[PDB]
Amino acid sequence: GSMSLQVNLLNNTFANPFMNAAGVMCTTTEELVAMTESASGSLVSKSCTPALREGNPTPRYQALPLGSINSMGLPNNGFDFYLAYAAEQHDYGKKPLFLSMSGLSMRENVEMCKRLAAVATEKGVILELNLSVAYDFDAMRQCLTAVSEVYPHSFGVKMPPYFDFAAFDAAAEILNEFPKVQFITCINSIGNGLVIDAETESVVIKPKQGFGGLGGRYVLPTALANINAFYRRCPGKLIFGCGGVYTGEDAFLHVLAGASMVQVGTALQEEGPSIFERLTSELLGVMAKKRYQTLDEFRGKVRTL
Amino acid sequence: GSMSLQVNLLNNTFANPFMNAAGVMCTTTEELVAMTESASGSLVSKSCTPALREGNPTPRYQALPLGSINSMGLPNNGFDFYLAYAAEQHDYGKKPLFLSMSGLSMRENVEMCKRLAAVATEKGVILELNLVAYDFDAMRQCLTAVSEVYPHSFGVKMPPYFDFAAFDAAAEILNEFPKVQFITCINSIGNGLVIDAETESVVIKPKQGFGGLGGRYVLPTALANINAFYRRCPGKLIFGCGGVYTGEDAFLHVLAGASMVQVGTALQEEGPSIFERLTSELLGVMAKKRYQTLDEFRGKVRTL
Ligand SMILES: Cc1cc2nc3c(=O)[nH]c(=O)nc-3n(C[C@H](O)[C@H](O)[C@H](O)COP(=O)(O)O)c2cc1C
Ligand SMILES: Cc1cc2nc3c(=O)[nH]c(=O)nc-3n(C[C@H](O)[C@H](O)[C@H](O)COP(=O)(O)O)c2cc1C
Repeated sequence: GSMSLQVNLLNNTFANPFMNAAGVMCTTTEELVAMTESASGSLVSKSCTPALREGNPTPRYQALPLGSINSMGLPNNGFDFYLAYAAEQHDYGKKPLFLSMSGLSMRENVEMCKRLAAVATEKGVILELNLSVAYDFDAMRQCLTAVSEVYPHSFGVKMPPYFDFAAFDAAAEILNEFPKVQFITCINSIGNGLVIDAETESVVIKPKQGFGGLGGRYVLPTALANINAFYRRCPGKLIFGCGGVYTGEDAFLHVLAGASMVQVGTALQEEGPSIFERLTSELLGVMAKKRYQTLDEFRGKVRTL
Repeated sequence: GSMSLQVNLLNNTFANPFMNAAGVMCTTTEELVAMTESASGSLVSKSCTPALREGNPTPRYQALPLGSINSMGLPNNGFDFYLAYAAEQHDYGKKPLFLSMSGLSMRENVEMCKRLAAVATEKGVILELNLVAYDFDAMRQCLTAVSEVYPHSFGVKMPPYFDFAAFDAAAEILNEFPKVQFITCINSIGNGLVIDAETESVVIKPKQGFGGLGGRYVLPTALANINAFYRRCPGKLIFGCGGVYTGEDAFLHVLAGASMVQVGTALQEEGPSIFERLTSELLGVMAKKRYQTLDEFRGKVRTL
């Protein structure tokens, strides 16, 4: 039987649902080019601030048997750099491009969005706004109101994980007020875990006394929960999954929970962009064994008891 | 060299830091007896409500490669039952006893505490109050209400927090209450969703498959919370809970700041015999590292 990983959304066609997670292998020109050349369906640029940032002292990332911990500190080449990539360099013939934005204040987001507008219009780059801010529902509302007010396009929002239905309801209520928010990416890292190495009797990253965001196998059930929670509560919007994807089977779970696109962080950091060839092959293999032809056939169809 | 896992706190001596996590293998008389007969340093009774509760429909617990997911729904024998165990049955000669309380309202906790007071005085049972803790005003009000009617030290079981603003706010509140002498970190990571790829379904019945996560999933979160409160509440002790399967895991809890170490998922899967293994393993770890007592490394995790 004929089978396809194609995704159609945001006025774009994607060969497959896979892309990098913001922050992973998408900071430099070489990384952005490598992502574009890869088998991924899309890519997103490193979350940017108005000016270049060095980020936190090293070590600031550690791979772990069950995932990763990091406190990168937003090291990035600055907004001008990513805007120029989107405007002059990216080959839109190959795949669509998302640009991740993480201003350190409302003002910074407003000023960057005003400049992004023209490039989105002319080239088709799509904004993923990083709110992970989102544990303060008032700050989240203010951020979104400001961006919505000045940015004349649809966009998406990258969310931190929530852990109770009251939070899911409060966040969904806010997101649903903004028609321009067309996708929601669930999730950013599980915040402020602490990895201790028994051998060294020490933490494993330098910033913040060793506290850092968790990714990888640790976060998969939390990611699936958030994907599904917002899938249910925001029926007018698309959900992008992010968290714990190492295999085609993991990706299948994201889609079953409601994901349209599937982002890959920790596993990509460890394996490099060749991972996308493996993931597409594996996801097709999973669909073959389960007798599915397209993603629409099972997206959001997780069975409850 | 002579080693010791002894812990001394709240006017009690504990043979070792290990105990069950509230909710795991401590609902029935049979379970409470088995925990008392085990090699554990202590035990805590199932979180209780004023009256018995049947809990949520089954399946409501599932063991997983990396831990567990559950939505039990507070199935418990009711406060009178656990009070009677504490008052009339428990052999305090064997080990100290904690009683976990989880009223569904502030008034319920107040009324239970008024009655617990006399038994705490007479027999020495220690309250672990299951916290409402994502709402700091509510938490302060609850602790005020309980403190007013309960003339003893007690501890609080906390959900995990995920940022320093929350660690700071929670710590500030707990520090307002001198009667709160220990903080247990952590309860489950809330409302995860496990999906079985084979069945294309969730694995528990209540709440559309959403449930609390325990086990390997939660260890770095538990360590973070243990250490965050260890640092911010220097006048209190911290009890660790989350992701303990081995003596090495316990070693990490203690390095982060834990005095007692609670075992949930791993105990559910292995039974009370786990405590013999854990005491043996922790002593092995300590011998390899040349530590004789837990005081020598409690809270001493090195930062970079
Ligand atoms: C080294 C590193 C850098 C990251 N940078 C960003 C970032 O700039 N913006 C962002 O929204 N998320 C960032 N994240 C979070 C990832 O996008 C992703 O949400 C998280 O790692 C969970 O996915 P995973 O389990 O596939 O790693 C970063 C994660 C890592 C490990
Ligand atoms: C089946 C089950 C029942 C539980 N019941 C309670 C409870 O009644 N009160 C409570 O404070 N925590 C309860 N918990 C949470 C545990 O006490 C513990 O905080 C959590 O499982 C993390 O520890 P672990 O990683 O060792 O499982 C329960 C956990 C499980 C799996």
